[PDB]
Amino acid sequence: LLCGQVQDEFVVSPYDHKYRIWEAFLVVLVVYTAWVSPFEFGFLRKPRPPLSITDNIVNAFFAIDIIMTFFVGYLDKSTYLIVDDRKQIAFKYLRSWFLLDLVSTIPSEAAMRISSQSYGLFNMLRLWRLRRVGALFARLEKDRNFNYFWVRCAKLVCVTLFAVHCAACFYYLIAARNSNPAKTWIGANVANFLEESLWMRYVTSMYWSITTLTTVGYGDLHPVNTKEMIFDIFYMLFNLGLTAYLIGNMTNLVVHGTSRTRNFRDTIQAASNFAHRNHLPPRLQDQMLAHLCLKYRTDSEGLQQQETLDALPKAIRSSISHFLFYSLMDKVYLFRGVSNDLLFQLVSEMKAEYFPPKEDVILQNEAPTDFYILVNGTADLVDVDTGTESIVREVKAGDIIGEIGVLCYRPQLFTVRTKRLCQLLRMNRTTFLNIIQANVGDGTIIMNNLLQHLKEMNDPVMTNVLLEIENM
Amino acid sequence: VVSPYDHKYRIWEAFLVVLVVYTAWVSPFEFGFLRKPRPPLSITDNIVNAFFAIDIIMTFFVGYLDKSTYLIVDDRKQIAFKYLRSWFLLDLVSTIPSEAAMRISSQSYGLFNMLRLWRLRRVGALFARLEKDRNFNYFWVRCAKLVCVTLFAVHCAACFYYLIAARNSNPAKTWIGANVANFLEESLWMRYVTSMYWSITTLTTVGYGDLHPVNTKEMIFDIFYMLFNLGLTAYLIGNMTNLVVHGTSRTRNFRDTIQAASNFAHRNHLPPRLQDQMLAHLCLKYRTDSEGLQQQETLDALPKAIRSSISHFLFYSLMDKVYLFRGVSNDLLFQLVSEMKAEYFPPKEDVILQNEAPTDFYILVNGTADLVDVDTGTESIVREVKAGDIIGEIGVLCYRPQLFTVRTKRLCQLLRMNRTTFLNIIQANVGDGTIIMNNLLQHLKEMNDPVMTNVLLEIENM
Amino acid sequence: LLCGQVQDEFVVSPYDHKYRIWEAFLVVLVVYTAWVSPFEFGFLRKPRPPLSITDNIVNAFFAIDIIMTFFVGYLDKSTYLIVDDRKQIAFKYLRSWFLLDLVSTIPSEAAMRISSQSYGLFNMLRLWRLRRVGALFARLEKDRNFNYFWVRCAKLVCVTLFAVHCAACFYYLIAARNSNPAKTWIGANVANFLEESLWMRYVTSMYWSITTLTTVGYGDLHPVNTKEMIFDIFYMLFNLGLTAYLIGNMTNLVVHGTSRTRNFRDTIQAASNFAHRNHLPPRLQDQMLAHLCLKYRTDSEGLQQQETLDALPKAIRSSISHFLFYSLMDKVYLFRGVSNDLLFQLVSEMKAEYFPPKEDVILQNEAPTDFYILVNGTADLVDVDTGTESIVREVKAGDIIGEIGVLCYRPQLFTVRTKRLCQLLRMNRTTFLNIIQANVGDGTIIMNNLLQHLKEMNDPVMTNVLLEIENM
Amino acid sequence: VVSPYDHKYRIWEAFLVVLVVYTAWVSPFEFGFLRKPRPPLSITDNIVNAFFAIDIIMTFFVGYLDKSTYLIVDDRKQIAFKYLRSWFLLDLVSTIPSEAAMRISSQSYGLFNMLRLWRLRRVGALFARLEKDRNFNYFWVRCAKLVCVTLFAVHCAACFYYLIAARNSNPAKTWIGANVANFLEESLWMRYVTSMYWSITTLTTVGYGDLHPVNTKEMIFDIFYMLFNLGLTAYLIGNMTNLVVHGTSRTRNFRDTIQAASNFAHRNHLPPRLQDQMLAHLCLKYRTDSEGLQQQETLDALPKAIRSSISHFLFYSLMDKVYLFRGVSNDLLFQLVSEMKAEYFPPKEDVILQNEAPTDFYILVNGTADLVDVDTGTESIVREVKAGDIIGEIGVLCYRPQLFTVRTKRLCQLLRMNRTTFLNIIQANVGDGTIIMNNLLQHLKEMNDPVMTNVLLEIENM
Ligand SMILES: [K+]
Ligand SMILES: [K+]
Ligand SMILES: [K+]
Repeated sequence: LLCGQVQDEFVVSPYDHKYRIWEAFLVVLVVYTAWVSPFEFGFLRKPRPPLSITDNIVNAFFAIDIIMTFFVGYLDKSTYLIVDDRKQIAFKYLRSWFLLDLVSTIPSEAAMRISSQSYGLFNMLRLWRLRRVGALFARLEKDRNFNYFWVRCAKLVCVTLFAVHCAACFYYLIAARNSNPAKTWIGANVANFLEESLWMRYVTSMYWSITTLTTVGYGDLHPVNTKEMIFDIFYMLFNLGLTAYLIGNMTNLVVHGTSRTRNFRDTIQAASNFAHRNHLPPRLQDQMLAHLCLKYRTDSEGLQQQETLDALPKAIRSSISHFLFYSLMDKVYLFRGVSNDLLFQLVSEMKAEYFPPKEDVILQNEAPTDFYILVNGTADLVDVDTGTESIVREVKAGDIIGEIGVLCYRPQLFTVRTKRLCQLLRMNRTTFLNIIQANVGDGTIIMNNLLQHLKEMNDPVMTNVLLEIENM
Repeated sequence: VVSPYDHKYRIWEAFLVVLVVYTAWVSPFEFGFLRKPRPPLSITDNIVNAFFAIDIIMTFFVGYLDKSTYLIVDDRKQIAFKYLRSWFLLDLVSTIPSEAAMRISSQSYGLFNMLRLWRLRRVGALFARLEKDRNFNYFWVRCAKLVCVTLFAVHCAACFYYLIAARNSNPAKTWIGANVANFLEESLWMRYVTSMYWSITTLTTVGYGDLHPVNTKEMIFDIFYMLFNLGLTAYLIGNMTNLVVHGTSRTRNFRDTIQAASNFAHRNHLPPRLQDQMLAHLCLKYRTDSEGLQQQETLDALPKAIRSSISHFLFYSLMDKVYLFRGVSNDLLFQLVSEMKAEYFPPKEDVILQNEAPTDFYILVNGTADLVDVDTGTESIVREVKAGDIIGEIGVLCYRPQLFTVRTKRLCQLLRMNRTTFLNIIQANVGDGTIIMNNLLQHLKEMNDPVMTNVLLEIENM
Repeated sequence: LLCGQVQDEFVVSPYDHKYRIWEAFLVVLVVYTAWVSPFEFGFLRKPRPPLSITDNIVNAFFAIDIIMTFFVGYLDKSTYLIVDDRKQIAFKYLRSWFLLDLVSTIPSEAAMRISSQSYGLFNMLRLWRLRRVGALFARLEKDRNFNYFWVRCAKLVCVTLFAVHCAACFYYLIAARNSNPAKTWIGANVANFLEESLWMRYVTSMYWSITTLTTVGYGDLHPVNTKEMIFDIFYMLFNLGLTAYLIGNMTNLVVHGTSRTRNFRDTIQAASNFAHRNHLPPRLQDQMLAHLCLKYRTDSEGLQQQETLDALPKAIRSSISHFLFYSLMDKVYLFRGVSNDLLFQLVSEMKAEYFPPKEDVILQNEAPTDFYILVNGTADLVDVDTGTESIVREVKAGDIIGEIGVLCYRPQLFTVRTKRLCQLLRMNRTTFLNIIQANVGDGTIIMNNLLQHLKEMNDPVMTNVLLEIENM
Repeated sequence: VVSPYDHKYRIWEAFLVVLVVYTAWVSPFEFGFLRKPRPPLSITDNIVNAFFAIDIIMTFFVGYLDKSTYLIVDDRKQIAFKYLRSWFLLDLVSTIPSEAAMRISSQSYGLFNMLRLWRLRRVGALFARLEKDRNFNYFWVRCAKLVCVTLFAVHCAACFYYLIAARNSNPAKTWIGANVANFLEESLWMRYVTSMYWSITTLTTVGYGDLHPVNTKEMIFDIFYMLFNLGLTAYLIGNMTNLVVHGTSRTRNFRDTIQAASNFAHRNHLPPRLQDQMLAHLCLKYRTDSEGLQQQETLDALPKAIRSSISHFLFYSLMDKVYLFRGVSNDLLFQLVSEMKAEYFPPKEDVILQNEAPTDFYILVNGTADLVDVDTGTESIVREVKAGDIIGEIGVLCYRPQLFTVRTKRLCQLLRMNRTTFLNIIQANVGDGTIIMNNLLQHLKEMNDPVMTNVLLEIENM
């Protein structure tokens, strides 16, 4: 019960802290300009002081960014190194985006000087600064410290808010830039717009955009002339896909999060209900559920370890195995006095594994393929040669399992049952023979083996007698 | 001192849940539609506050479970000094009677009454507990939680929107003032119904057209309300999709399993005499729920040792009743029962053919079978075999083609043990082989059926 | 290319035909009454001739069904047999549903005779006949001949249509049963209802119900008084969940249908793009994609066969194996002259398998565990003992593979490579020894083996020479 | 006779696609808004009809692919007798000019012009072909097909609804007559725009309120229209959900793989010196797309024989350039290259440590590495090793602790050969061991680095 509950539960680097803390500051300005540019494009025809001053400030900041970005190295994809070549940095920045960044920094006063018909379509050029938020969202998605669900939710919220704002600004622009204002969507409802506060018109247009996007459609503020009808047709066509995309993303976030818990939940629910019904055992039913809980943990760790390995080079896997098991392997009785390099080679190919309690790692009278070594827990040696399952000896962490059968090429002697959650490490017979063959120190192993057979009475002696007869 | 899980405390929590629901409904209503204590309701508010005061004084005497506690921590400190440091002040400010707050200030009625919403932690904890239960489905309580939060959102939005309408001078030029002439001179029931109708119309994205925002404050509120509505609707649709996907997998799995089996049968061009039988067996396996496939899907995941004990416990009383195993041993029977395979057979099917090669002998557990013998086109019934009886054992022990065809009558569950495995086990324990042989010999005493068998064997028995 | 395209591409039984063709006929009457009862409950207060006559006819038909169902046996869940016991049939029908079926058959004239205030709520009792459509849908879902997608779509369509009809009838009933008709949802729009055609009122109410369900909400025909507001509140509250359920079902039908296409699609897309890029081979890249196509077919069939088997009793699996392989194994050279029963026992435990072309079923110098037999295709015998991969002999369908190593308990002789899609069947060494031990016919096998060693020159002879000294 | 896949025929089909789109747009428009041939458009209709007549007379000369055909069937019969028996009559009735149908009857203009919609089989076949392509995504063409059918449904509904409005006497008391005073006395453009606006408003479930059905015919049509709309919206949402689910699995897989690796590293309490390296390796392997993980995910699924030939072809020119293998053999090199493991290393890392146990020697394929030697805290660069060169071979062949630390400069791909495997391979072919040894000995002639090694080995070489 307790276990089951637990289971359920002067250039600069592009990575400097002083540069990352400043690049992220430009996201605030990107948000500000993304809000301002459609509002200025729709509701304003001439630069007003309280907005023009801030626009000039932001343009100066982005010009500072442009003049600074020439001193920032990048990471080559074919080298994974900082380029640190001012010749290459400039010829990459110019080819990637330099004129687009430049045109998005000219103050609106200069645009008006060129032509008064401008300053509407010129402010929309400042939307080019929206690549920074996309790059930031990509980095956040490819980052571990930030939750995927909240990142996706924030991205969706930003997208829908920007769409609402842009649509509202465009639709109010269509309303205002029209003779006979009484024949417009807002002129047929208020009948006195272009005279009251800008805040009222902004909130009215935003309310219309929100009602149209969420498909509420109250009925006030509806298109009258043909241009508004066409724009609203296209807007609703976009909104259908936008809502479908939002629903799909929400479904995707809702699923695959609790999905991998449900396999465990139902595979244990079947066991629990089968135990509860059909002559419920007193305590055996409690034993089996703990075994299932341990197995679900064992295979997951046995798979995560297998997944993270076999994808790394041998040079680092060998180092990891040496860090984990070389110290423990020094206590192995067979490898006593052998050359030190052979120990390293053996450790580098040990293939650690895990086993649930009451599991038969080796069964009696089987083909000799592998020999095991204990790391954690303990196991009991049993044999059915006498007709009964009686234990012979208990092996603790630090002894070999079934080494007699593999060395002498004969079927195993005793069935090994792990009375506890045991971590083992097994290496094949063919690999052992290959390693021994490409070496000169191998007599010590057989001397240690034969010495060990003497310490056990009459169980190995028959095998020892056979080996002595077979050696001659 | 009392411990959790007690039937005098869980019932008390379940009773406090309905009071929490009452508070969650009432507090926004008094915040929006009410100004004075309104004795029609302040007495009930005081009653609920007294009940929650009883709870807050009672909670000092209840234990809890820590990360590694022994299922209970029954002391004064470490529970009094834990509760006071988590939410004591919030649970105390949210139970002060509204009558007292009037003396402090007369304009804080609704604002102070909205503090009672802190009691929703009870509902949150209940939903969290039901999420990790066994008798209740997971997605079916997730959807209930979504429905509850949707209803709460609708009620809160309606109350806030009517508050915005009422707290504005010149009641005309408002969402309710433009439709209803003088709403302020009408019953509270109809105004509440109208506000709730508007809230539901906005939430379900119907938007009939009546009761729409007029001034800027209502538009500003409604924009955020609609954004929250879109988010909530998307989340609810996702949860419903997950519930549907994970709530009908059994039928799809059965369908695709049967389709794959039929494709396999067709690929090798098996005769229909086999296809019908395998289809019937598979339909029986995937139709009997919690007994047919459950036993296999459970015992398969055991490491041949725990399931051995399971079969020993589940098949010992029936095993000891057979005549073949009378006085063999108390561990040989353990090995025997651990070396059996459980099988099921649909009715009107034969498990043993007459004059077949003797390879298996069965032990009946449930149901009945008829020992059908044929002389010349006559399926004369010899006798009926009941539960807890052995069949087909005389052909495998005494090597000979099978005597009688065993056709099943009802839905039966059989235990099958291989001849080779039984011979290997018997050869390993020769001492019980004599017991088995004499038990078989003494049983062969019925009318003229095995009489020649004893004599024929005695020819080679010297 | 071609292979890849192919891979992508007087009682009666309750099962009598004359009874199934009549029970399905009652579904038409169930649909008719499911349409009529809400319409009669809302739009009609007294039994009109053209509807009362048909209602009496349908009631007579259902009374005939009631009086006939006493002569139909059922299938017991604990027996899976037709009960055929008229004593038990009646005591099951009465306990399950007899009074509910009876009350849903009384003609409406009798209900009016009891009280004129009735005949509204009495017609809604006829909705009890909706269990038949539910049972039919369950049977269709549990049936193979009918597509799951279309059954689910039809069920959803029926549910939503019934909801629309019931809501429309209830809402028109609320409108009509009210004094001062000018203060109703339909009285404020038409202002002359209760006087024009019933068809107009029915279609108007249905149009309102459809507009409310699909969340269009044009604006005409909206609630006015409090009762209509409450009913509409509850109706839209139900509609939200109904639409969520429909969307969830549609998503579930859309996914899991093309899902198991995409694993193959992307696992072959990766291979195709890797072959196209990075020094595309002339024809080797064509060879590997065919191997992947064959493997995707091989493991699928190898899994479907494994899934359908191991779930059936041994008595039928043995019969299937005997039908498939007993005739073929008669040609096996080792089992010539052995007792016939031993052949049956061997056939019962052969565990047939499949292998893609250019696959090594047995590799040289491995532990002797299994020996194989060919069924289809052919394989080539290769050995690296000479330092090169040179074929020695080609084995056709009907010969054993690696039988020398398993019998003599020595490492295998030659690596076996399947030059074509080969179906094999392998059985273990321990099983073979157990089968041989529980028998008396075994000398024939070893004599046949030794005779076979003489037909091959100097390759088995060294092993045969060792065996001659090993036997002594 | 011409065969499919020809660039003079596929282009022709792609050009007919836009004509099919034009017909699909125009035919409902003329059915609804038009009565007479309207020469402003009948000339274009006749042009398109002539083009489709050219196509229908041309299709007698194009082959096809059957179930087991040899990619083409170029005859007169079995293609003429197949096309004439499948859709010849439909493709001929759907190309008769509308001028001819006027003589038959003047009231069948729109009904006969609606028969041109049969040409949508071209778009259907195009979408089916694009579904089973390689350069185009599957869900991204499914969504395009859904968008196209949604647009077609909107257009058809708008045309039908305006036809219903116009074909009714007393134009007032209609959905457009109640809003627009005299719609029949206004331009076709504005009427079409209004009808399309109503159709889009109904489809997106906005329902502003203007242009609503008045009489019973419009209500009856609109009920079925809304039901179809609900079905189409549900299907489109399902398809979009499937696209989203199957379009972002790569990022989730990378995230969960990195999370699992970090959990494994933390569980065993590895030092950071290993955690950073393994995280860098995993990020590099999951970041390099189409070259890093693609090679492993491809070669892993090969049965050790085809991938052997792949490595033989991909690693023979570079292998033959090494000084160690000059005149060794033409099959031993095949075995060696088939017995190599491909590995990748991020820059600024060391693959061989100085004075380590000699166990592997590498062959560089791409990138550069620096042979770093340290005397006393001085990482003096000895020399740079380029692509197609062997490293660390002097320590494994001549058993000795490694001489120089090989630190990588760029992103490199290496081939690793195990000392034990190489020794076993060499021992199997002794005649080439002499060649390998003398090739090694002759190379040992640089300045003072291996001079003592040659002498020291010659001490034991007698
Ligand atoms: K809507
Ligand atoms: K709406
Ligand atoms: K509306």
